[PDB]
Formats: sequence, structure tokens, C-alpha cells
Amino acid sequence: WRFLRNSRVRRQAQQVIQKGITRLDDQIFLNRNPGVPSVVKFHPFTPCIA
Amino acid sequence: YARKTFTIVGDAVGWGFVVRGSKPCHIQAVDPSGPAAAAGMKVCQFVVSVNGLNVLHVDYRTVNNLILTGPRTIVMEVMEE
Amino acid sequence: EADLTDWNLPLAFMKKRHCEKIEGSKSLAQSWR
Amino acid sequence: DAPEAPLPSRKAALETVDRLTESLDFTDYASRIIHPIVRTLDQSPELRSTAMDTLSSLVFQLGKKYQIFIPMVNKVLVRHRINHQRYDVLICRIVKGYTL
Amino acid sequence: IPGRLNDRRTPLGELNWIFTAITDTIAWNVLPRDLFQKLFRQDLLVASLFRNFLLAERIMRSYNCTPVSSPRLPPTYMHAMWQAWDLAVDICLSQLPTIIEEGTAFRHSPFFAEQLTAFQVWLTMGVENRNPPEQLPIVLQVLLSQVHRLRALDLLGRFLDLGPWAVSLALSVGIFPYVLKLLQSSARELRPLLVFIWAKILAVDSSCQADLVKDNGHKYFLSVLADPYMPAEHRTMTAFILAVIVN
Amino acid sequence: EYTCMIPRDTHDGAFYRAVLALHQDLFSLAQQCIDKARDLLDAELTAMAGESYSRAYGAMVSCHMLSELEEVIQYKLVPERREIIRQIWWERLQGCQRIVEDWQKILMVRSLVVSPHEDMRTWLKYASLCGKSGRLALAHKTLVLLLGVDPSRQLDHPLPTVHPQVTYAYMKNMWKSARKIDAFQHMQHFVQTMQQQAQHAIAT
Amino acid sequence: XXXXXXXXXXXXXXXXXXXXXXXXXXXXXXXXTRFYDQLNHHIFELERKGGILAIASLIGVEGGNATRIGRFANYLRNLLPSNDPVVMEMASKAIGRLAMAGDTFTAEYVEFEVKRALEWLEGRRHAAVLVLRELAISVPTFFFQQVQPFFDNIFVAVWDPKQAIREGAVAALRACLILTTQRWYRHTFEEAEKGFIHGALLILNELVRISSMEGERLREEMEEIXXXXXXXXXXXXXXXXXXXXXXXSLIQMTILNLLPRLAAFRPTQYLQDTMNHVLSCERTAAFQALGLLSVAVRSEFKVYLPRVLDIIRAALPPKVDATVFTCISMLARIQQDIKELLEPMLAVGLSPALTAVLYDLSRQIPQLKKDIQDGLLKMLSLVLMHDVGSITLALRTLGSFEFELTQFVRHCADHFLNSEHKEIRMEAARTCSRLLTPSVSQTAVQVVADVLSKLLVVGITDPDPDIRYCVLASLDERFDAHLAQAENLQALFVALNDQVFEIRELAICTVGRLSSMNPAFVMPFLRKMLIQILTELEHSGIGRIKEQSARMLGHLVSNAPRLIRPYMEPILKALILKLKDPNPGVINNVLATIGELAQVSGLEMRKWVDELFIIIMDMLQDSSLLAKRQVALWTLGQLVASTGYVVEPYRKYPTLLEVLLNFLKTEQNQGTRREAIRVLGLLGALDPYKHKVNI
Repeated sequence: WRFLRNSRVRRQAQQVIQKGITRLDDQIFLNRNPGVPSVVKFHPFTPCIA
Repeated sequence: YARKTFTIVGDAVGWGFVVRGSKPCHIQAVDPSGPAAAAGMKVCQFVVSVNGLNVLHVDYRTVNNLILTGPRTIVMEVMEE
Repeated sequence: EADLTDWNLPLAFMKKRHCEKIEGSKSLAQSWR
Repeated sequence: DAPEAPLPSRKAALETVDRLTESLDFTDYASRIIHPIVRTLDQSPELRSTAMDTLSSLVFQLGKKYQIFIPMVNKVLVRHRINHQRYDVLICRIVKGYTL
Repeated sequence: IPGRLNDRRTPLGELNWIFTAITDTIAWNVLPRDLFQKLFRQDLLVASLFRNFLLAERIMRSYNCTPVSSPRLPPTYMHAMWQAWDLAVDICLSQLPTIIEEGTAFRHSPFFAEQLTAFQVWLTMGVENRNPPEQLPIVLQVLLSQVHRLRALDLLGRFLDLGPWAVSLALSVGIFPYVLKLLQSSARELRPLLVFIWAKILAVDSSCQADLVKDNGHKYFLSVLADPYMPAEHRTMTAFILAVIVN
Repeated sequence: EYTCMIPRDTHDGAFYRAVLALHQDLFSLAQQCIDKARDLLDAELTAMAGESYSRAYGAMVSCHMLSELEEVIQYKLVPERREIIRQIWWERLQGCQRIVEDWQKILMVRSLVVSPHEDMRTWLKYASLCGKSGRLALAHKTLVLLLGVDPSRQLDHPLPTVHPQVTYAYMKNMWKSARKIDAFQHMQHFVQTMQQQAQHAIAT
Repeated sequence: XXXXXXXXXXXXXXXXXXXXXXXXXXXXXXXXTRFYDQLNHHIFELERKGGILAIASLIGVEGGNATRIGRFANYLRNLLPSNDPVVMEMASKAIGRLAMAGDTFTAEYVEFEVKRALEWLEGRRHAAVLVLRELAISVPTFFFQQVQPFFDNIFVAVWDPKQAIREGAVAALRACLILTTQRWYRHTFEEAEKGFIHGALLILNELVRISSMEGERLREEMEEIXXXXXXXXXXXXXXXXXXXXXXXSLIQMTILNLLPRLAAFRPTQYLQDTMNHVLSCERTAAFQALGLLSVAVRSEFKVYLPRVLDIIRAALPPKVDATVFTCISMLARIQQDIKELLEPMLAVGLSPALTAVLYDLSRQIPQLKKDIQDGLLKMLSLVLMHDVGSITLALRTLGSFEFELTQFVRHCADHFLNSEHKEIRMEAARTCSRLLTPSVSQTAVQVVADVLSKLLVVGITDPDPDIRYCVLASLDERFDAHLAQAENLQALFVALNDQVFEIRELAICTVGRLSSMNPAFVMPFLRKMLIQILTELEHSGIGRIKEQSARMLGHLVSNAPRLIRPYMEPILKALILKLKDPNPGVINNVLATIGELAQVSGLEMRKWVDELFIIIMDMLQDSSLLAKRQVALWTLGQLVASTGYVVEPYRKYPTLLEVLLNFLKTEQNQGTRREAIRVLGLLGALDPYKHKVNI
């Protein structure tokens, strides 16, 4: 059940590229996080920006 | 081809058929005065389906076997040149 | 074939979480002695 | 079990079988008599003392085999508040796995 | 009835030999745990006539007697295993009205075949550790009996491969002296069998103390440490067993 | 193909359809058709009821086939009863009348599950059971099929002295023809060879 | 006592108080006929329809009869002039059944009753068509006297004010036509168009309905779930325009039958007029012409569907109710047109009116089925991921759809064990069983085991005895491995002793079967039963227990045959001694048992064959004095067919052939006479000369 989910995720997370790019018309957030810019990583399907 | 359905009920004769042409399954006889001829079925037609399920491409010996191992009342779909 | 791809995608240190959990026990009646 | 019979006969039957319970072996007969007991407990009040003891001895005989009816017969004890110390002890003895 | 009450192959040996199994089986079933060893395992002429006491309880309650014992025993006369005795006698004495006269070569009793099958079933579901299986004292007789030893040793292997309770249960039933003795047999059959069993015992047991090495049996292991004629698993177990003997 | 063209109200139609059903192991259909045949054939029996029994006889024989068809079900499934079935088959049959057609109809049913060579003693009696076997062609055919080898196209050869009763009967078929010379000569070689086959093997 | 109907009439006039009349038909036959004849007056004039059933079934019990006439013939004539047409209905069955006594004595008052109702098509008596549609169907020849007069005499009454006279008498002619066809239709058009607002169009339903046997049947073909063929457009437009004012109503229900009668037998223009007439009533009238016509001609309906499917598509989204869905399946037997109903069909609720025929509709249309499989699975999931009767039928429904479950089944048991309302528990058992049946690894097997024991508890436990029955009945070979488990063998042994004979009879089968798997528990236990049952058979003084003894023995033998081989002979000796000296049911069970025993035993049987031939032939010979020839006959067949003792008997008991062949006359039962015939086949055809020697 849980990992088969990612068929829809691996499609949907790329569907705006499939449909062609559109304006950067929004932001989710701007605030403090306790880390320096010596590392950044994005976790693909699940929320931890490290 | 023109195509139609008949409804067949098995008894002492079985379900009343002899097919003998294969990959287009061809009727060599329909049992006269038996349930198939009582239903009004027709000789030298092609059998296309049983209960809508396509049997046209099935071995006539396999057809003559598996109709008789089938259900009580058999719908059969049949085709003319 | 996503759940086959998900297991086909390899993973790390799988056995390493096992070993250090070294078991202990206590003596029975064992009156066969 | 049958309610129509004149009452001393009923009593004498419930009060006879009690001895047979401890002379013979009744292991195969659980279904023939537990249902008549669960009925006659409810049927009228006059027997709710003596009948409950007729069961108590049957419990003592059968031991662990009896476990299987406990979750059922627990509920009968509500339909009237029938209570009787030796039974109440023995069911606990069974749950703790020792009735020696 | 032919035989001399001391030969399992003869009918007069067979009924005794079956009776010998039945009595232990009731005892393990119906007694509290320690009392069994205290009476039926500590000493021979304590145990042996005690087995006969249950037979006495039956006949005496047939009549108007209720014979009684120093310790406070629970009753036994009713138990289902008695009907297994009575069937086994009827099977036997169906034949004797010809054997006595017509030189009939007698048909050996199916009792043990019927019994191990039931145990095999409880293993084959093997679905629990609850109400552990009562055939266990019957098994001990076939560990000796050459006629049927193989099947029993495998089934026992599977039981020993279950979790530590099953090991503990075999041990406390008194499997040990057989499993000690039987490594006397250098039969290659003990490689998948008694050696595997020894491995699983020792996997939990620190109390076995190179016993079969202060005794003679170890000569088995000294072969199947290096013997190539089977898969390396069998050497793995033996390397573990000799690594235990040095541990 | 032919069996399609016989009606459901007629006991012979029910009967051939029972034979097809059981050729195909359709055990429900076989039983259905058998007792259907009894329900129909009752007409002839009861119409001809009793009436010296010798009048009924031609119809009374009918249920002999229906019974042995049910015995053939048991034969297919139960190797354990096979020889008892064979003994019932022989010791029932001897009580029947001498007439050739009677045996004929029985043997077409038993041929479903027994070879001529397996049932050889019976087939020998059937060939013998008229002087002509009706006509000596049927004697000839049957005996040659029992021999498996054909003196008709091995004229100069010895006749087989294995399965010797078949060969003996073949000599008796030959006696009732031009073949008496072959018969008298082959009879000597055969009897001498029967003594050889016994006397080179005098053990239990 | 014998005259008890004068006591019963103080209660049966009230209803369970009628049951003494059915018990009186069960009492009268144990030869008390002319005393329980006194039921008749105590029903005929002293609810009474349920007593009149027992009068009409007393005809069923006492057959073609002379004695019945002076009661039944007299009342059924003489009480009619003031009778309520409802209570008359089982009395009209009594008329039909007394007409089946078609010998000399019945004919006069049957011929009267048929002529009586025919002339009254009295104008007041609406019971005319009720009595005729009974009598014209319940006597199958001499009715023909009516054929024209029946469609003629409509104009006796069709002017009188009751709408069931004006329409109902007209909507009903085709019974006259049925037996007229089993034996006219042309002249019936003249009654419709010209014999006659109301009574013009309705007769044009009737002649098409019967004129060939294919017209009427679209109704019995839907209920699962020429005469005037040239008259069509005229006999539509004119008789409809005359009758139209009656629409807004029984004309609607007769012209709803014209559409399918036209579809079956008289196909176009008439179908337009009668459909405009269907839509002349508010708007959700009984429009089931749509479905009924589709059974023979779906009438080019693609511009007509916005007149009827759009009532459904209007009715469903904001929520009579049953038939609405039923017409969509009768239409179906179009895919993308039906596809939009898949959201609104949900909206009416959960009732079988919706959900059972909605299952027939989801069955019907293969590519749309798969969406609502997932959707409807989600209804029954949402209902429990969160009305006791409807949720119980929801579990029964989970137990009937084939949709591709465990989460349900586990808590189905919890509810079952406590859902104290009887009928929940019954079907929740029949649920859990079949839901387990479809299911190496421990994980699934653990889930099987978990429910399986928790179910089995109820089988011994339930004080509602038939639940105990059904729980056991739900087990099969389909769970044999877990039935070979010892804890379950205890539950079986506990069941093996019981209050209810049938539970015991069922229980023995299981152990009989498992006897090949786990012999150590099973075998000895069975042996103990055997001795207990022989002891019972030896020292029982009671019929009931002797009978049950023999039954249970016989029942066991063939179910575990290997167990009886080793000590048959004292069983057989006992059975002989029971046969030897005496309700015949005990001897019947012993005969059946010899039959089974011989069949199992085989060659072993040979000794007692003759002693049995003696006994069984003396019993077959005495089957005039003692019950059921057929059973003794059946065992005689087994006794031969087992042993092979074939031709020997025919001369040894020389009376055989006469006896066996007289049975061809006497049996009056084809289902047992064929056994006598079978038996001769087993004994083998015997030479008539041999027969002649052997006299």
C-alpha cells in the first residue's frame, strides 16, 4: 500500500513539467530554521528540508 | 456475417451439438427433436460464443467437451455467411 | 511496477542494526541433571 | 428441566444427580445438562439455591474442560443476580489454572 | 499368548510395551509438574510398581474399592488414554483364536504408527506455544526402537528447532539420557538428526559441559567437522558444536 | 454423429446416450439415462407382462444390459472388485440361453473395459456356442483375433502351441472345411509340442 | 377427541387459531374422516379464509371423491349470493379442486358455477372474473361453452359504477382465451371496438395476450427481477380516444400491458399512442411498459428515454421507489447513456429493492461494474470506518458480492457473539464461514485459526438450538486440517452428545470422515460409541430409542467403513434378531442397514445370504401386511450385487418370478417399480426352458 502510492507521486511531482512550466506565482514560507548554509538537502516525497 | 443468440438446456442428450471445424468453430450437427433443435439452433453455422464468451478460435473437440461440463442452461451465440 | 522498483532500489547497513544485541538467559530446573 | 411437574420431583432430581457427579464419570455429558441448568436457574426462584450447588459439584468434577462455557454463563448471572460462593470460587480457580 | 513378557516382537511383549508408554503419558498429562519426576524419574522400583497402581485404581473402582497412596494423588480412572489401551488389546486378541492353533504368523500392533501421526499433525500446524503436546512421553520409546527411530528423530528435530520452551520441555521430560546415549551410533543418519538436535540444545544450554567428550560419543563430531559427503550446513553445526566444546 | 438422431422418449436412444455418457465418465448423466431407460422400457415389460414368460423373454433380457452398465461404473473406479465382477459376469452368463445374438449384445458392452485376450475363455465358448457360430466366418474372425497370428497367410508354418485351446478350436474350425489335411498334420505337431511344453517344465 | 371443531370454532373465528384445521386434516386420515367432516360447517359459516384453506386442502388429502360433494358442492353454490370476493378466494380454489374430481358426480355444479359467473360478466358481482380466471384455468377442457359469451357478456356489467367492474372485468378476458387455445379471437376485436369512456381499449390487450402463447409471458419473464394484427393503428387511435378520459386508475394498468403485447405479438404506430397514454399521468406513474416491451422489442427508444430515464435522473440526486431501478435493467437486457446513474443510484438508501437489483444491474454492464465495485465496497467500509437490521443485511451483502476484506471478518465475529437478536447471529455465522473459505505461511493461517475457534464456540454453546445446527452445518472438508486439531475434536465430542437428534446425526459424519487422518483420538472414541449403541439395541424397551439406535448405527457404518470390518458378525447377529421378532420404522432402518453393511463388507457376507433371502422374501411377499416393499427390494438388490450369488435363487425360491413381475402391476410408484426391474437385471436373464424345468 504505502510505497505503491509513489506511482502517483512520481507522476504528480513532475506533471507541471509534463504540462510545461508556469510563473513562480506563490511562496510557502519565509522564516528561521536552526541551520547554516554549509548543507541544504530536499527530501523528495516527504517534508524534511534539511 | 449475421449473428444471433439461442438458449439451450442440458438433458439425457447433453446440450445437443456436434462441432467439427476448428479455428472458426463449425457446427456439423444440432440434435433434432433434442433441446438444441427444440431451441431452434442451426447446422453448418459458426459457433462464436457461449454466455457471450468467445469460443470461435477453440478446438472443436475441446468445445464438444467443455459445453457438456458447463452450466445447466447455456446461452450460445452463432453466426451465418 | 512501483513496489518492485521500491525493493529493487537498494538500501544500506541492513544487517548492521542486528549484531550488538547479544542475548542472555538464566538456568532452568534442568533436573535431567 | 420441564416446569409442569409437581415441585418435589424437580428438587429430588437436582438433588440426586449431585451424588452421581462424584461416583461416576460425566465428562461426555456437558451439553446434555448445562443447557437444562441455565434454563431452570431462570425458570423460577425456588430452585436458585439448590440447582446452583448441583452445578457447583459438576464444575468440581469437570475441571479445565469446563473453561469453554464461562464467557457464556457469566452473563446468566445478570438475568437474575444468582450468587453462590463455591461456584464463584471455582470459576476463579479455573481462570488461574489451578483447582486442585 | 506367545512370548515371555520381555520381547517387543512377541504379542506377550507388545501389550506390556504399549502399557509402559500409556502410563507415563497419563502421568505427564494429569500430574503437577515436579511430582512426575519425583515418583516416575528419580528411582526405578519407586516408579515401576507405581505405574501398576493406576491399573489397580481401574479394577478396584469396578468393584467397591478405592485404594490409596502415601502422597495426595488426584484421580485418573476416567482418562481417554485408557480407551487407547482397550482398542489395542481388542486388535491383538482378534487374531489369537487362530494364532494358538493355525500357526498364524501374527500381525504387529499399529499403536506407535497411529500415535506419531497425531504429533506430526500438531507440529505441522505448529501454530503456537500453548497446551503443549501430550504424545511427548510416547516419543521416548521410539528413540530406542530401531524399527521406527528415523521418523521420530526428524519430528523431534522440528520440535527442538521451535523456540526455547520446546527445548526446555524435552529436557525436563528426560530426553537427555537418550540424546547422550545415541551418539554411540556413528550411523550417518544422526548427521541431519542427533547432531542438529545437539546443536540446538547447546545453542541455549551452557550446562552440557563437553559431557559426550569426557564420554565416548565425540568421535561422531570429529568425523562431521570435516566429512565432505553432505552440505556445509552440517559442517557449520559441527564446527559450532566443537566450538562449544572448546567454549 | 448418428446417436444425435434417436429420440429421448425411446429406451434405445436413452441406452446409446448412457453408453456415450459413460464413455465420457459423465457419471450423473449415465445414471440419469439408465433409470430413464427403465422408466421407458417398463412399457414393453408390463404390456407383455408374464404371458408364459417365453413371450415376455425378448423384453425381459433388456434389463440385463442396464444392470451390467452400472457394474461397469464400479469396474472403472474400483480395481479391488475386478475379479469378482469377472466371476459375476461369467457365472451369471452361463444361465442365459444358447442363442448367438444374446452373447453378442452382452459382449459389445463388456468390450468397453475388457480385451478379447483377457476374456479369452468366454470368447472361446462364444465362438464354440453354435456349431457354425451362426456362420463359420464369425467363428474364424473371433478365433483369428484370439490367435493374433493368421494361418490363412502362414499356410506352410506351424500353428502357435502357446494359448493352445485357441489353436485346438482353430483345428476344429478347419475340420468343418477343405482344411482337414492341414488339420490332421498340424494336430500331430501341436499335440507333440504340447507334450514338449509340459515335459520340459515338470515343476509346481 | 373426534368432534373437536365445535370447540375450535370458539377460537378459529378470530391468526394461529386456524392451525387446528390443518392439524384436523393431519388427524382425520389416521383410520376419523366422518367426525372431522364436522370441521366443514364449523368453517363454512362461523379469519375464515385461513380455515377455508384447510377445507380446500382436505380436497388435496381426500382426492377424487363422492362423500365430499354434499358438503362442498352445496356451500360453494349456495353461500355465493352474498360472499366477500376476498374470503371467496380459497373457496374458488375448493371449486377448482372439486372440478379435478372429474368423474360423474362433480360436473353439474362445476358446469353451473362456470355458466353462473359467465352470465354475470347480476351486473353487481365483480367476483365473476375472479371465479372465471380460477375455474377456466382449474378445469382443463369443457369450458369452451363460454368462448364467445365471455367477451360478449362484458356489456352486462361494464356500465355499473365500481372501477374494478368498468376496467377490471375487461382487463382479464385472456383466461377464457388460454383454454380456448389449449382447445373466437377475431370476434374479440368487435367486443373491444363495438361491444362497448372506459371499456373500449382494454379488450385489445386480451386477444393479443393469448392468441399465440408468447404474448402474455413478457410479465412472468420480467417478474424474475392472427386475431386483429391489421387493426393496429385504428384500434389504437379510436378505442384510445374513446377511453382516454379514464387516464386520471385501472385503464393505465391495462394499457401498460398493451405496449408489451404489441412488442410480443403486434409490433408500429399503436406503441406511440399507448406510450402517450402511459405518460397521461403525478408524473411518476407505473411506467413499467418500458421494461416489459424491452423483453421482446426495445421500441427504438433513444428519443423516448428523456420521457422516462429523466424522471429517474430527476428523482435520485435529492434523495414507487423499487420498480424505477428495475426498469433500467429491463431496458439494459446503451452503456454510456446509463453511466451517469452510477452517482445518484446511491441516494435512495440500502434496501434490497435498491441494492439487490442494483447488484443485478452492476452484474449486467461489465466496464461500468468495476467503478461501482470500488464505490459500493466504500459504502459498506465508510458505514463501519465510522440501524441494526440494515447493517446486518449489509454484512449479508458483503457475503454476496464478489468484490476483490479481513478488517470486516474479525469484528463480524465480535458482533455475532453479542448481537443477541436471533436472525443476526444465524447469517453472521453463514457470513464468517464463506468469507473464510477462500483462505505456506503462518500469517494467513493464524487469521483462519483466530476466527475459526471463535465461531466453533457457538456450535456447542447456543441456547437457540437451530443456530447450533447451522454453525455445525457451515463446516466442511473446506476446513478439514483445523478439524483434525485436538481442541476442535473435543468441541466435536461435546457436540456428539446432545438434546437434538439431528445435531448428533450431523456430528457423527465429521468424525467418520476424519477417521483417516488422526486415528489416535478418533478411533477409540468411536469404538466406545459402538458398544454403547449395541447395548441400547439389546436392552431398549422403547420404539423411539430402538429406532434411533438402528438409525445411528447404519449412518455410521458407511461413513468410516474400515472400523466395522474387524467385528461385523455380532452386529449382524443382532440385526437378524431384531428382524426376527417385532411402528414398522425400526424394521425399515434395520433393512436399510443390512443393505449398507453388505455393500461395504463384500465377499465376507456369504454365510447369512440365504437366511436374509428367507426373511426378506417373506417380508416382500407380506408387503400387503407390512410397510414399504421398496426398501426390502432395494437391499435384496445390494445383497445380490455385493455377493455375486446370481442365478442360484431362481429355482431355489421358485415363486420369485411371479412375485417380482406382479409388482409391475401393483407398485403404482414409478420411482420404486423401477427397482423391481433393476433387481431382475441383477439376477440375470434366465432361459425359459430352465424356468419350465424348475416349476
